[PDB]
Amino acid sequence: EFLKPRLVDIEQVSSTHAKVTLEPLERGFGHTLGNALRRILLSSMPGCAVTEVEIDGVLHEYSTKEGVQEDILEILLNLKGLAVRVQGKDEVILTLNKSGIGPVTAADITHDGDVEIVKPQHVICHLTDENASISMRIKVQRGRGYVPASTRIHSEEDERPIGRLLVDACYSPVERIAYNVEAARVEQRTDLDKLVIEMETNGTIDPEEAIRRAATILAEQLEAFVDLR
Amino acid sequence: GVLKIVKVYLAVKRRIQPGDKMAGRHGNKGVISKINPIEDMPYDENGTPV
Repeated sequence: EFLKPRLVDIEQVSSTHAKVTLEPLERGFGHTLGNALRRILLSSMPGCAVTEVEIDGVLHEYSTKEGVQEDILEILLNLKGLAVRVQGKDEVILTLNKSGIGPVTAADITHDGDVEIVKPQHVICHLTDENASISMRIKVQRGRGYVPASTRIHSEEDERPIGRLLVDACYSPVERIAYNVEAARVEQRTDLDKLVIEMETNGTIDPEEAIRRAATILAEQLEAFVDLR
Repeated sequence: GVLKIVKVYLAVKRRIQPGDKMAGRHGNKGVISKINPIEDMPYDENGTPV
């Protein structure tokens, strides 16, 4: 009696912008599903983000690094917005070492097979002295939402004072979601429509996987109502 | 009677929370009622919230 929706087009216009078409949907289900999926996407899409940083020769973020154009606070802020895709692990430790004149970008982190840098042109900082050598350890975890550094605390609440440069984690890989319900020229019915979800993300998530995860979350939540006791 | 003076500087982050006074440049001061989740926020036709 109802025509179930199905993925009919996943257009990847760019690495961070994708159009996904669902067809067909009956009248009213288009807006319902669009709003439900948009909210689940914006709310509960997991991802990976920079959590802890430990630069050598640095005690706290309220200090200056030698021969570096930007403050350590600015460096941590730039590392907050680093788009990293991690496969197979929920806790990875990257190492970035650099020296000499030049912009230290995202392409200079020591390469590992389980980690991918979506945007190698992301400028982390700059070096302005030939002898200036920078070396940092970046801990990346897989999480969901936004966990500010002030709330999360160490397991035993006692960690290296010199390190523990805690960066606020914005785990959400998606930044903008629109959805449109448009008339489809179906030769069988005339009340059918199509749901175009236009997604703009950080490039770290596969749009089809994200939509399937959102649908799984929605179904698991509705299972409590369906299985009622 | 003063032998040694040790001055210690403490730096603390202060993040916006319900209650902080925020204003424009026109006297339109107000108080943060709550932090509304991004999906609950109104969005325009392009999906860009406010």
